[PDB]
Amino acid sequence: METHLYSDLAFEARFADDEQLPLHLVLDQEVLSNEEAETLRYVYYRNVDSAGRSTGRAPGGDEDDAPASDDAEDAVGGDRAFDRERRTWQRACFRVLPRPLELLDYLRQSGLTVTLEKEQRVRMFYAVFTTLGLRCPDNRLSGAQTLHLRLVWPDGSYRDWEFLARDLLREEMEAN
Amino acid sequence: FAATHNPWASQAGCLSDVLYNTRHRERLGYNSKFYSPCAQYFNTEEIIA
Amino acid sequence: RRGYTYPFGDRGKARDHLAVLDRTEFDTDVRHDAEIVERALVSAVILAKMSVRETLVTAIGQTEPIAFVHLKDTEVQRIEENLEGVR
Amino acid sequence: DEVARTDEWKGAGVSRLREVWDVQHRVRLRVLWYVNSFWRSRELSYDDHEVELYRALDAYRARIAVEYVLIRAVRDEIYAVLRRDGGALPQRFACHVSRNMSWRVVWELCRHALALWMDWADVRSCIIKALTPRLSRGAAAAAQRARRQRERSAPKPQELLFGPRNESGPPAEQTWYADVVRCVRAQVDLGVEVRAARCPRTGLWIVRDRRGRLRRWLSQPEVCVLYVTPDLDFYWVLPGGFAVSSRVTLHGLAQRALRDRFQNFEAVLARGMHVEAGRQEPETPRVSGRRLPFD
Amino acid sequence: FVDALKTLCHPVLHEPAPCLQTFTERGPPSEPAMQRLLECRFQQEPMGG
Amino acid sequence: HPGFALTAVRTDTFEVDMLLYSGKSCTSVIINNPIVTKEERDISTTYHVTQNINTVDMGLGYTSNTCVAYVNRVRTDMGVRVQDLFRVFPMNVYRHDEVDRWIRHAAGVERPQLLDTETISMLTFGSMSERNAAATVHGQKAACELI
Amino acid sequence: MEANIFCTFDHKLSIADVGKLTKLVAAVVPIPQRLHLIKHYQLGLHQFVDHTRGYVRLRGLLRNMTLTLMRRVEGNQILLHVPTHGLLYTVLNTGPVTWEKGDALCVLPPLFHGPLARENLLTLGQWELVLPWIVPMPLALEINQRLLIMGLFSLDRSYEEVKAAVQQLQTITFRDATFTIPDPVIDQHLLIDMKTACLSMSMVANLASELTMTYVRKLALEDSSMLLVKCQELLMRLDRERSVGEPRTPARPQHVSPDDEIARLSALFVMLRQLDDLIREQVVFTVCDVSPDNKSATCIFKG
Amino acid sequence: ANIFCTFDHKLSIADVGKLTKLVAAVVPIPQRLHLIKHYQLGLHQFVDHTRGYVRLRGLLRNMTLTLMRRVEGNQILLHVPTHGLLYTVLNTGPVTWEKGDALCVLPPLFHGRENLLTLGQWELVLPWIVPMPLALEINQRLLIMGLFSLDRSYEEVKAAVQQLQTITFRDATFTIPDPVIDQHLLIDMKTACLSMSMVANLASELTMTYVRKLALEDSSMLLVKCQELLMRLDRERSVGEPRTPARPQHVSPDDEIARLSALFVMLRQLDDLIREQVVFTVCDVSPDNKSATCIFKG
Repeated sequence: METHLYSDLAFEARFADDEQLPLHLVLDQEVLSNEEAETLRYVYYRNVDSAGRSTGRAPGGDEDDAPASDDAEDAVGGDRAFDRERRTWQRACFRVLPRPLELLDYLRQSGLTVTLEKEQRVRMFYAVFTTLGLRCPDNRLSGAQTLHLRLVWPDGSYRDWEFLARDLLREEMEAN
Repeated sequence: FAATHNPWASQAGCLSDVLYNTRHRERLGYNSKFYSPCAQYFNTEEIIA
Repeated sequence: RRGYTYPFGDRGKARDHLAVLDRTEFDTDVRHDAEIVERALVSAVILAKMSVRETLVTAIGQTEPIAFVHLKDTEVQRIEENLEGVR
Repeated sequence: DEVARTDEWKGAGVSRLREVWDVQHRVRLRVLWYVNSFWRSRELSYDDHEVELYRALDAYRARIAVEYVLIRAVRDEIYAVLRRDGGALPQRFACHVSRNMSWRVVWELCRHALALWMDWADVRSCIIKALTPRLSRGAAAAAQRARRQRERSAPKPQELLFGPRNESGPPAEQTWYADVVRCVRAQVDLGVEVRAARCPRTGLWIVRDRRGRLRRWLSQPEVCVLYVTPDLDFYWVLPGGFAVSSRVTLHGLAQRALRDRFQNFEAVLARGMHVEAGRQEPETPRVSGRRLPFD
Repeated sequence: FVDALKTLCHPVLHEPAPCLQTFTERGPPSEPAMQRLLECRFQQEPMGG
Repeated sequence: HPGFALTAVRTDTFEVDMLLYSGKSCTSVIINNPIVTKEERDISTTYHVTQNINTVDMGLGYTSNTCVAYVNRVRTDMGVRVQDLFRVFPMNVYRHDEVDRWIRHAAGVERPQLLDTETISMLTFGSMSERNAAATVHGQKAACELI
Repeated sequence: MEANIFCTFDHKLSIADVGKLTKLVAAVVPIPQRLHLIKHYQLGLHQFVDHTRGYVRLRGLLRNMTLTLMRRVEGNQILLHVPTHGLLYTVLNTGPVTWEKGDALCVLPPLFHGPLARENLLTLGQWELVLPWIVPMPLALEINQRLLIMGLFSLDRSYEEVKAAVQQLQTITFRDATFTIPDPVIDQHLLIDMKTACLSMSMVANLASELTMTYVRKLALEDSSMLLVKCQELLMRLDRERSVGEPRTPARPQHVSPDDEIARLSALFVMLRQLDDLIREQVVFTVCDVSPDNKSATCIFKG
Repeated sequence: ANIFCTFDHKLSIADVGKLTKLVAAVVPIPQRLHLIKHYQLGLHQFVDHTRGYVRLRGLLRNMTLTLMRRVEGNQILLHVPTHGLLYTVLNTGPVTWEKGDALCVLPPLFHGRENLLTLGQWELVLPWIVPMPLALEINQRLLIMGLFSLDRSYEEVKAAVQQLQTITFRDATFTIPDPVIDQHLLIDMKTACLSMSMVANLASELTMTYVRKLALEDSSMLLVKCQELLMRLDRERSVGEPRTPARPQHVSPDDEIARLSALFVMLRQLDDLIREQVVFTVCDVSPDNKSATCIFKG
């Protein structure tokens, strides 16, 4: 749970420049296997706006909008395009808990107090705690914003999923 | 204590170097039988050795 | 702030005048405002005169009078008329 | 004395626990909300106008289609070139054949195989695996170097006699990826790695297992195979080694879409990695539940 | 000079390819004073307007 | 012509053979017995022998003379290289940085490239900063100083 | 306590081998344990040497080992002498580093020297005698400092940008010789060192008073010199990377207090000593004599 | 270990009598050598008007220390003490020792010129041997006094330096010389102060980025505390400015390398200042107290 606290402080420190707010997640056997959880190297996230444009690219478009050319010597705008694409991903902190646990009981074993509307227990073989940043530049955030989650393992393989802001925030934002 | 008194002869890639250095002469096509007075001054590898 | 940024010819006296500007605070009672705004204004005028490197006064027992800087005489007298109307 | 942020973070605690699925409903994860997050203090505005959601869904649809449009491009290219040459196709892979075979039924089996491959092709097909290395950064420079080496003039006697070694050409054995479709019991194997070399006696292709054994599915009548080369040349091969040959064009897609869909990842320095590049890695820094933690 | 023609008009003198090759192989200078000498730019442009 | 003249001053070093004459019994020398001191390590022992000698001058005036009889070489180059003041006064800079850089580039002197312990020592305490030439053909550089 | 240690070679020795051993007399050989009798397998660093494992691990292992001096090869027996603090000994230097009178020496794993030849000492089958480098304090300090800097710089970066910077960092020039640090790897020891450094820097930033913070700015306004220009380059680049703010002049001191300054500086010196301990090795020899061929020296042993 | 020192000047019997009173003093030598001239005794070699306390401290670090033994007619006998043994030494400091003190060596701040042995512009100057707390206190007082030097126009800072100069140590009081002369500070003290200020300034900037770098690997509670502390420091520091401190992420490699190397090279300057050299331990002191028996810790 230290990862969530540190990430909250870090995002608070960076909010003036980044305009990204923190989002705390828990992962278990429903998203990754035990081996994948034991060998995880990095977690990366990307912000995508309502128009399908990634945050890290130029607002007015790029040379990348042009069609590809089938020329091996050109690759696909090779080095410059590779640099532009890599630039849009951002790295997040994470910690792995490799043994079966009950989440609420674990949180109460730490210093946290827990008070839910319904206190149903949730049991998981393992847990990965990570925090992702969601971008809100205008101090407004649109429900159509999309967020991507990437997990990377030592051999360089990766797995991607994407989420849209409505599912993440519908009742939570309406509550505030 | 000047830099050089002939830029076209004392530099690593100058005209007289490629012309008279035996290492450059080998990459050109030259007849090794002919004698050359300039060779002793321009064969930099031999002088270094 | 603007005075702290500016490259004065000498930083020494500018430093203490900026300190005086920083020290200013208003009291709860209204009878003390005149003197504190007087000293704040005189330090600000000294800083402004230094910025355009005019020969500010230095006579024994004398002090810099309060006046606008680099305004046209007509505009100065218009502002004086406005202040007189306030009075 | 003052109070630390960690103490109030602990005491304030959480009050939320919610399950969120991804857009395609593949994966579910839980979100925790802390009542002491700085998120609370901001003046945040939120709105979900319908047109923005509609546009977002259209963009998401566009993101998914990138692989399938490429597969369809390969298919319609196959049909186009087949029409172009009037259905006459030459042998390109080494295999012995007999004139007594009824080639009509193997034509029919080829048609069935085309239908089945189009039914089963996926993101893990040989096309995507073959083009993915092209997106790596070193790829463009390597292609420039390969072209400059390929077309240089013949050495003069001087350079043969003196100086450096002769510049080596490309290796004779290449690495290809293939999609294998079997009809008799419907089964398609996508993205299989194969080694291709050209026979000396006749200039045909011979494909081998990565272990070196000969791949034998040219001899099996019920299977057709699609090969893709790193030069983005593709062969659609029916049994007997007779093939349909064309190039995998991809100018129907923007650079951004292909790139951001499946550009390869590149690592950053972390625990256990050598600071020098290319060194032999030590053991992987696993964190495990079988053992006591090292501390 | 007329006697020198046996050398002065041989093709090797007028061919600068080895000089250019070694000039590129040595690479641009890294000394900070030389950097000001390195930064020129030339652009082709259409003559239309 | 910049409007002023200048005089150069240079020092050159010669290698000579000397000749001296000394009168008979011009000085009295008294020697004392040697003293031996031991210094023992584990692998070896070092011995130190010291002899004390006393000299007194018995001349009413100068009883010895010297002549510089012969010379055969010049150690220095007798050149015209001028003294680099930037080496002997390394801390001084022009107060405006752009003009300082322009002057240093024009004179052919290189700024210290990065902040380092050897550079700090050179600036504060001083060091043999000049470094040797790749090849020396005329001997030491007799630097000319200008007035 | 054991002063003399017997070592037995489990391998038959030729004439050349005993010649090499009698040439090696008075060299410094590290031992894992101060036993009375050991096998030759325990001699030197070969029992621990492992590429693809890194430099820092070997450095730690060597720092834990005990040092001995070699003498008396006597026909399949060699005698090792453990020095005592404060006495005077003769030491043989087997590395390429140039010793000088009066400096302090530290023990470190061998670096990679330029000629690439290295050449072996005794080689008994698969076993080989590899000795550590006895090195003067400035070079050891530089090695540790650069290793830590490389570790801090390298994290979270791609191989591409770190390639040139690391190639530059690995190369040492010391007294007209060039060495390279052979195998740096980001490891647990280096990470805990980095964590300690980060904590110390955070405490230094927290403790520093206003006048020790503003002293450099006051000098930059008051004085001009090459050293100050070099400092101001770094500070100006940092400030410009932060904001378009021009150099602000400092203000009149608000709270002058000698006792507060004294206490705060004492705390700062505590933190600075803690940060310095990360890179300063243990001194093991102080030299005061040297052979003109730079093959041996007379040294005082320090624990 | 015996060291012989010879005088090539012309001693008088008064000079010998003045010299014999220093029979157990501590005399530093530039280097260990069997037979030396009298010019190499003491600190007189290094003294010059452009350098001061810091340079002499640094030089005294690497020098070798010797004790004196009584005199021939013309030659001085010096003894290099071995570690762990015990010797008798002379109290040349301004304060009185007592049992159990740890003694440090310092350059002399002032004299008395009462008994200087002068031989034609050469004179024998010996360092101070003082207990460790006094050495620490005066060292850091000098360092603080150097930082105040740049703005001594105000009256309160003049009162501060006035209080800072005076020192009392168990029934002894004396005044430390002011390191600033003619409104200027000597080069060595200036470099010391510049280095420590640079260290503080560099740390304040770099610490946050390296906290993030390490927290990416592991997020222990210590890094959380460091993050909170740095956030508090930035908030308090920025109270006089608008908006945000706005630290960026995309730092160039060369800038990072230069900053780290500068931080460490500045750290290397201070290493002579942060540590005192403790070489003696007094077991027994005479009632006269001008001499004592000590164990050598060199």
